[PDB]
Amino acid sequence: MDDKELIEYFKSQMKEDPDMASAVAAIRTLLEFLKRDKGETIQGLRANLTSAIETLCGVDSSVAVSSGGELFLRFISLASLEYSDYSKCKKIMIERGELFLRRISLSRNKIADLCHTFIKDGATILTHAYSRVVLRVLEAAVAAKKRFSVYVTESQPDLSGKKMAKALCHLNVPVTVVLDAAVGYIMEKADLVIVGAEGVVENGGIINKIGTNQMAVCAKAQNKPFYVVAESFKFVRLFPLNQQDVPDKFKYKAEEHPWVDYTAPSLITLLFTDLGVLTPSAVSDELIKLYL
Amino acid sequence: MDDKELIEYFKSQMKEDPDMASAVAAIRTLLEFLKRDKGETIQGLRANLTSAIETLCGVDSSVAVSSGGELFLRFISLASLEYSDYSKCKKIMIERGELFLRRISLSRNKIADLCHTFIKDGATILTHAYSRVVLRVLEAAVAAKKRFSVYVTESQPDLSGKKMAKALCHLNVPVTVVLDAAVGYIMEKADLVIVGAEGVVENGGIINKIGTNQMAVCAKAQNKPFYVVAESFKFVRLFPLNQQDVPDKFKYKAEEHPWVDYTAPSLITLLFTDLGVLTPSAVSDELIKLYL
Amino acid sequence: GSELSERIESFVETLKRGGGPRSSEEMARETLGLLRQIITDHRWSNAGELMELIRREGRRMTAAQPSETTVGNMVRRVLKIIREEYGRLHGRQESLHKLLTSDFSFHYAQLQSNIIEAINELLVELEGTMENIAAQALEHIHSNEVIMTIGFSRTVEAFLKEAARKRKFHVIVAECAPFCQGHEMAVNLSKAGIETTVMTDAAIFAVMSRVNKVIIGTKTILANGALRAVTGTHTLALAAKHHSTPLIVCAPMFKLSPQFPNEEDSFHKFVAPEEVLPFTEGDILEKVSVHCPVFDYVPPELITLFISNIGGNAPSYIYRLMSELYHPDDHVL
Repeated sequence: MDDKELIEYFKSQMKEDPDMASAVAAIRTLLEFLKRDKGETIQGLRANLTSAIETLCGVDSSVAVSSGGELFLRFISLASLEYSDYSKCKKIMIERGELFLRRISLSRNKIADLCHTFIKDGATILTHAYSRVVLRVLEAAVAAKKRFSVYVTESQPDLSGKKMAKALCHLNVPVTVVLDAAVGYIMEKADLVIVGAEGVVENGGIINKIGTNQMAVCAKAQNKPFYVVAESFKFVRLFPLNQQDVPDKFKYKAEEHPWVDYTAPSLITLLFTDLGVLTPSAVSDELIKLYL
Repeated sequence: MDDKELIEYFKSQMKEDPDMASAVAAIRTLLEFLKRDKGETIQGLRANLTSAIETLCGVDSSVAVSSGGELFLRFISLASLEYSDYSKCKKIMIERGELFLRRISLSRNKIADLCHTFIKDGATILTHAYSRVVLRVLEAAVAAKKRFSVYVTESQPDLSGKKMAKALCHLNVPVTVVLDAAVGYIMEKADLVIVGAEGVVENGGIINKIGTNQMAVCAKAQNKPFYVVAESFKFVRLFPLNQQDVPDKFKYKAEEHPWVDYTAPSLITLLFTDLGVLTPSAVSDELIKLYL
Repeated sequence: GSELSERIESFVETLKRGGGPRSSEEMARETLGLLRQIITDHRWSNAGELMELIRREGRRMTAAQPSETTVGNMVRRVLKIIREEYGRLHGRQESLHKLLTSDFSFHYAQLQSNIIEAINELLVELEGTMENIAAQALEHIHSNEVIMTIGFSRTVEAFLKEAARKRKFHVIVAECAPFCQGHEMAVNLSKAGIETTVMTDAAIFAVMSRVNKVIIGTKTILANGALRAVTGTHTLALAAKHHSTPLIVCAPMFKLSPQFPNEEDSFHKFVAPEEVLPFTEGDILEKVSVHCPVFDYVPPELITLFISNIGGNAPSYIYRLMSELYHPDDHVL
């Protein structure tokens, strides 16, 4: 499989279904690459998959793509540990990959059904920018016949907050748009903050759009619960010590304008994943359980 | 004089000197109104001055104009207390107003001279938006042959942070422009925060552009000193219990986009005024000393 | 005078070479006496020239040893006394009231006696500061309390000795390494029957969970309510703040300095590295940079109360006391 057709398949699966996220598209492209590789050794298989992951992360500078890459490499490593013969291992891999794709396709609805019960009637929800998982949880909460008012931040560098407001008014949910600088002004009117995450780091913190850290610190200062809804495949084994420790491949190209920031686990109340409702300390355990 | 030429005088005096602040222009306009009144009673003078202050505050919704109006009213009441006869009172008020105008003109240089000492060589300075007093402070610092870097925020509602960055580059000071959502990202790089104020409330907090509160909260969370430069004629006996308690005449007309927010005294290290370097507790004392 | 000049030079050299008056009250008294002698002996026609000469010797005194703020505090107190005496004899603070409402060098031949009387009154008030501070011990110490101290502070020692006459309590003293002066304090407190404990600095945060309140002295009180204290007081204050333990500073009024914490790299007193790393280490001393700061900066938000000869105050009120002691034009000196 050529590099050009790899990028073409990635872009085609991203464009065909805008609802589906970037990490799922990357994992699908990697599984499609593994589908037709015409190889005979698992060593070259691993090397080719790693190179495909590097070029895919070259296409998109998101943390979720790299998360999916490491998760997929671990999946191949475990499958190889199960079976030594290349043909049996490869067929086991393709069936397991199909099951994995099926399970990660429906994570959003599980997170919605597990998180919509934390919204109360007459609550005031603050969210940062556009995130399909937050849209899904709010849709499920509305389907639960609950009435609430949503606040959203315009998300200045690309106005995805306005897109969130439009996609929320589509279902006639009362929503409001505030500036990036008005977040500290709005915290006291909101009851809880719900955000997504492009990547969940080892210690339980998150990587997200540049304005997430401000909301986390403001909510902590005003004693408001901070909920993060994120998928399992966004679990990177990263340990940022500060904002400078975040890898530069995720900050830029996605005066000086970073596109992401890191939020410490002490500023997060609970994480809503397809694994369930977890404390941040659980996430690390998961990773420790994954890599032996 | 008349409402039309009062507003015209205000706008023209602001236009002819873009350096002079809005409060100074309002006080000058009120003093000019006092000069040509053709009245004979201190009660009518008080009523007409109150109406003129109402008109001026209707022209622009800034806190500083109202603060200057209240200060002018207190000045008139004090002068009336000193001299019973209106004919003798008028000349004394005129000369005292001239001296007051000169003092409030020198206030900016006094603040700059007193504040430039708190910034070191190689220090990283964070500002919020355009502020003439902050610009004067940095000019005094560079005149003292000090080397430092400055970060500014774009101040999204009107990109006055870009204006501040341009004015700082005009003097060739290394400056950077960050988003309004990057403050929490950039706080760890900085050593201290210097912001301006549109008005100092009774308990020692400040009223300033909508992004000030989140920057102060982030600085407190990362233990960074938070310095405020503000003139004395911006002291107001207002006691906002929260963000909603701020009067609406100062938020709008100056989805929901307030122009100002309030910062509590507990988030402020020191205030730099023409009276000197003050703790937030001093301001209240000042007001209590002014109104008997 | 020649004797006055030799006394001034003796004071300056004693300050420069270290040592001198061990107690801060003694050096405040010596500074006040020297200022009185300068006022009496020198010839000054008017108040302005007296101000200029006082400022000149004050500049020399402060440049002799900047870390000792008491000398500059006394110089500024004398300057404010001269200001108030001249204003009261000849005529009749920046505020909003003064701003809304809005000179020296006029000889009077009666100011000197008033200045000397005010200086003597200041000296008498200075003599009884320690007893005034100690008299408030029972209002702050209850039965079976646990107090914590660092180093050796004479005011705190008097505080605890006066409190121990009627109440029983425990005192934990942390030695202030390298000059382990807390051993002297613990021995002295044990001489008075107070049950006492000796421990190192490293154990401070270990024992703060069992401490009821922290009573410490200071070297200087800054304009915003900050402290210049012995090294290790900042971490002790942070530990007390972690446990919400009330931190009490027992410091007289003559330790209030109208400067601000803007000054850096001269705040601390750096002494010979022999106290931290001995000279017998050998060759490794060639490539090792060892620093021994004597003093520490304590932010005002870590101090709960100030007990002085005039009573108890919060740090947020310190500014007012500053405005009651020094003229704003004498801050630069």
